[PDB]
Amino acid sequence: LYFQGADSCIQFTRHASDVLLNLNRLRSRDILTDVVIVVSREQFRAHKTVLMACSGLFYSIFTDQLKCNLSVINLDPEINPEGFCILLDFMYTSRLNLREGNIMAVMATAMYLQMEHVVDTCRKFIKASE
Ligand SMILES: CN(c1ncccc1CNc1nc(Nc2ccc3c(c2)CC(=O)N3)ncc1C(F)(F)F)S(C)(=O)=O
Repeated sequence: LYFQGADSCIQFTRHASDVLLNLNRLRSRDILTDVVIVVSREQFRAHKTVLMACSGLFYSIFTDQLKCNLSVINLDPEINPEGFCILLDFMYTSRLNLREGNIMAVMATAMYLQMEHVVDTCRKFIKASE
């Protein structure tokens, strides 16, 4: 379905989420993935443009004339790979699987990746649990 947008243009309600769904299916099938992110010896295939769109850190890396060419990117090996995996899934789905047992790792990872809305959200949820 569609609706008359605030700019009087036709707007498709599911388009942005459908695009993201299709990009995640591409990732799942390893279609047009152009970077491997390595975290504590675990490898995650992804699309640079998606990473840049969601993360200040990846935005800086991939707009850098030298680093934009890299097909492998290593992160700090103290980063929790599950924390990364949760955030990568968030980038591709809008869904953040936050839990008692993962929230600290997720927040630390989001801080490192410069995903500020996620960091804020983790903070609010930590403060609620005080
Ligand atoms: C429309 N669908 C398809 N038709 C033909 C081929 C593939 C698909 C679905 N899969 C994908 N589809 C796309 N893009 C895409 C494609 C076909 C159209 C559209 C988008 C809009 C459209 O009207 N046809 N991108 C990635 C994938 C995926 F999952 F493989 F990684 S469907 C669900 O099977 O009815």
